[PDB]
Amino acid sequence: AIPAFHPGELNVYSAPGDVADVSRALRLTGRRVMLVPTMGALHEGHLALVRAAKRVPGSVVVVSIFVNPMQFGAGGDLDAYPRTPDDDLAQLRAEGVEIAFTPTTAAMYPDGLRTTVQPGPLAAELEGGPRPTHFAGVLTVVLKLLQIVRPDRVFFGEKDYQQLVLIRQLVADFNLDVAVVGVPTVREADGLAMSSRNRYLDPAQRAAAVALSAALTAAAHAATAGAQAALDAARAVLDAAPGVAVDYLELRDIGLGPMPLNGSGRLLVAARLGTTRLLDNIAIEIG
Amino acid sequence: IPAFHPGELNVYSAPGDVADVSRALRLTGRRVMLVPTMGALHEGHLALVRAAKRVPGSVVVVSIFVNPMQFGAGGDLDAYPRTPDDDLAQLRAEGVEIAFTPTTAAMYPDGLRTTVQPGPLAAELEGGPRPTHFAGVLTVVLKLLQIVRPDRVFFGEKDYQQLVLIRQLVADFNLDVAVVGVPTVREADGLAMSSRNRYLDPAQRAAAVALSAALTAAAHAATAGAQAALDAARAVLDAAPGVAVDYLELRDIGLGPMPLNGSGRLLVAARLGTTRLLDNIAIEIG
Ligand SMILES: CC(C)(CO)[C@@H](O)C(=O)OP(=O)(O)OC[C@H]1O[C@@H](n2cnc3c(N)ncnc32)[C@H](O)[C@@H]1O
Ligand SMILES: CC(C)(CO)[C@@H](O)C(=O)OP(=O)(O)OC[C@H]1O[C@@H](n2cnc3c(N)ncnc32)[C@H](O)[C@@H]1O
Repeated sequence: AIPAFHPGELNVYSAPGDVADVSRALRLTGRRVMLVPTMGALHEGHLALVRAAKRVPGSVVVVSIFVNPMQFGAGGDLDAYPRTPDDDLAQLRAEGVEIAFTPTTAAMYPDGLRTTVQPGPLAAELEGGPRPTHFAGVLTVVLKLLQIVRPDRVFFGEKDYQQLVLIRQLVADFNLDVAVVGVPTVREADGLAMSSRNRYLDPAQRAAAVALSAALTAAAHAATAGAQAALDAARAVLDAAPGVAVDYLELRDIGLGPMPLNGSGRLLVAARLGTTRLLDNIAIEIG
Repeated sequence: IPAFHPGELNVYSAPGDVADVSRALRLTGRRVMLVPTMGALHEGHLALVRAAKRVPGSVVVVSIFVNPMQFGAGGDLDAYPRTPDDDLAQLRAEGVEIAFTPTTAAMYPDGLRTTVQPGPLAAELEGGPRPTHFAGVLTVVLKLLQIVRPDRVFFGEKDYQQLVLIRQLVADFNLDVAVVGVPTVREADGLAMSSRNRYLDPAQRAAAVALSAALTAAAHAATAGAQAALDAARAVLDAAPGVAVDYLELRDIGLGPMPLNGSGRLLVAARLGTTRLLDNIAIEIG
C-alpha cells in the first residue's frame, strides 16, 4: 500500500521507502517530481529554489531536509549546524510545497559509510583545498536522494557553484536521467550572497563583506578589457576592505576548467572574516 | 525510439538508444531484465539469460562490454577473450531481444572522472592485489543500471565477492532494482564454467577438477566443524598436480566484518600455469 498523500497540503515523510513510494505513485498520476535538496535552516536563498521548482507545470515539489554528516569535516562541526525543524516546515507550507523528506542519519546510512562516490579531481580544488572530503560527502548523499526520489529535475543554487558543477559531472558520469537546474544566487540589498553565516559577522565585518560581491560585479564589467583587467579589478576591491583574508580568487571556464582568455567564464572567491568563511561567484563574459 | 523488432535480436551500441527503448518498453508494461557480461559467452552466462527470460512479461537486455576500468595495466585487457560473433549467435538462439554493446568512448567520454568507491570488502580476496578492480566493476555496473533501468539485474554466484559488492552498491545507493544471484553452472566433473577455462591445456583441465572437488568435500566435512572443512579442502588441493593456491577462506555469507556463525561461503582462488581460476560454495557448519 502506498502511504497517504494529501494534495495541497505539506506531507512529511521520514522513511526513504515512503517518499520513494509516494513519488513513484505521483509520477504515474501525471505529476513531474521536482527535488530541492537542503540541510534545513531555510532562508530566501533556499526558497528561490523552491519557487523555481514550483513553477514547472504539473510539479509536485519534494524538499529534502537532511544535515548530511558525510560532508562535514573531521573538523566540521555537525552538532553546531542550525536546526529549526518547525520553522522550516512552516516556510515550506507557506510556499505551497507538498512534500518534505526529513530522514534520520540512521535511515540514510543504515550500514554506515560503505559504498561512496569518489568525485573527479575538481573536488580537490577551490573549496576542496581546505575540505578534501567535502564533495565526496555531497555527491554521495545527492546520488542517494536522486535514487530515492527519482525526480524529473533537481535544483541547486549557483551560490555553491563548484557543488553545482560537480553535480553536473555526477549526472553525466553516472548516466543519471534527471535534469539539473541551476538557480541564481539570492543576495541581500547590498549584494552580499545570502547565507546563514552572514549573521555571525560583527558590524565591521558585515560592512567589509560587501567587498566580495562588489569585487565580482566590478570584475564582470571590467571584463570588456580582458581577463587580467577583470582579475585586477576584483583584487583591487578586495584590497580596499579590512579584515578580509582571501583564500582564493580564480577565473575559470564555466565547467571550472582553465581560465579562458575570451568567452564565457566564472569568477569565484572565498575569504575569511574573523572565523567566518564566505563564498561568492559570478558569470564573466571575457571581451 | 530507435528501431525495435520484437522476437528478434536487436543490437544497440549507443547508450541513448538502449535507454530510449528500455524506457518505452517499461512504459508499456514489460519488465526489463539486465544481464551484464563481458562477452565470450558460455553456458554459465546462458543460465543468467534463462533466469531473466523466465520472469513473466520480461524483455531481456544482455550487455556485452569488456570494461577497461576493471583491468589493471599489464596486457590483461588486451588478452581478454573476445568472440563477438558467437556471442550474438548464442543470444539469438536464446531468444534474447536486446544486446547492448557500447563502445569505450560512449561509456568513458571523460576518462575516469566521477567513480564509485566500494566499501572495505573491495580490498580483500580478489581485491587484495588488485586494489582498483572492484571500483571498476561497481562504476560500470552503476552506469549500466542507470542507462537500462532494469527491474532486476542478474549476476552469477561464480563471482561471489562481486555479487556481494553489487548488493552493497544497490543498498548503499538506494537503487530501485532487485539483484538476483544465479547458481554456478558447472562442467560434468564439477569445474565451474569460466571464459578462462579455454586457457587450460588438457593436463591443467584434468587437474582443475580439484577446486570443485575440494569445495564439495569441505561442504560435507563441515558437519565436523570449520577446521575439518578447511583441512579436507586443503588435502584435495595439495593432492592436485600443478595447482598453486592463492587463497582458501571460509567466511560469513556477507563476507563482511562479521565472524563465521553457521552459514558461510568457502572461497578459493588458484593458478594452473598462468590461468587463475576461482570457485566458491555455500557451507553450513555443524
Ligand atoms: C546539496 C546538499 C543539500 C547536500 O547535503 C548540501 O550540500 C547543501 O548545499 O545544502 P544547503 O546549504 O542547505 O543549500 C541547499 C541548496 O540551497 C542553495 N542556496 C543556498 N543559499 C543560496 C542563495 N543565497 N541563493 C541561491 N541558492 C542558495 C544551495 O546552493 C543549495 O543548492
Ligand atoms: C559485472 C561485469 C559485466 C562488469 O563489467 C563483469 O565484472 C563480469 O562479471 O563479466 P563476465 O565474466 O562476463 O560474467 C558475467 C556474469 O556471468 C556470471 N557467470 C560467469 N561464469 C558463470 C558460471 N559458470 N555460472 C553462473 N554464472 C556465471 C558472472 O558471475 C557474472 O555475473
